[PDB]
Amino acid sequence: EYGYIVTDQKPLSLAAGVKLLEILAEHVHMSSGSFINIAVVGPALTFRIRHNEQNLSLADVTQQAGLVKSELEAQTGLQILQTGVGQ
Amino acid sequence: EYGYIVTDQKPLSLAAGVKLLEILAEHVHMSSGSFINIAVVGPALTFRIRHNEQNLSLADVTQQAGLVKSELEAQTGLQILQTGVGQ
Ligand SMILES: [Ca+2]
Repeated sequence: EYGYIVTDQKPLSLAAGVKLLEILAEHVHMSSGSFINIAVVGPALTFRIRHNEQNLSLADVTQQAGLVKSELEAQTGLQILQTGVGQ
Repeated sequence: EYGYIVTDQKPLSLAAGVKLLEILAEHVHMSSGSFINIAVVGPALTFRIRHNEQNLSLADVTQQAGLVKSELEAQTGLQILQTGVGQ
């Protein structure tokens, strides 16, 4: 499984994808360095999460990305079209 | 916002789509009639959720869909490739 965020960017830059992860990390109180297997592919950011004490899951992180969607958009200048988990 | 389930069937049939919703409903102990605004679009099923006695959310229902993906697949023959929330 991997997490993803689909944006309106064609294509999404690597820098912007990492900024999304920085904001998300701050909200889930973890190091942005706990996001692994990162790539941007077309308009999408994909990632996994490293083992952690907190037991934070991909589910948890994508739910969180919905909770703070407005903040993610405001701080990055992009639009988030989908957030989910792929197989 | 809407919830979605992306399959490996293009076009996804409406009947197959709502069969996914029935299995999902059984799993989360909600009536499938609480899934509203339903459409199939390409390989995807999209929906929203009405007031329900269980007070359940889109992130929660789509996370659960991810959890029971092998059941959804065993019962329908579809593969579930993504689950998430869109705008
Ligand atoms: Ca928006």
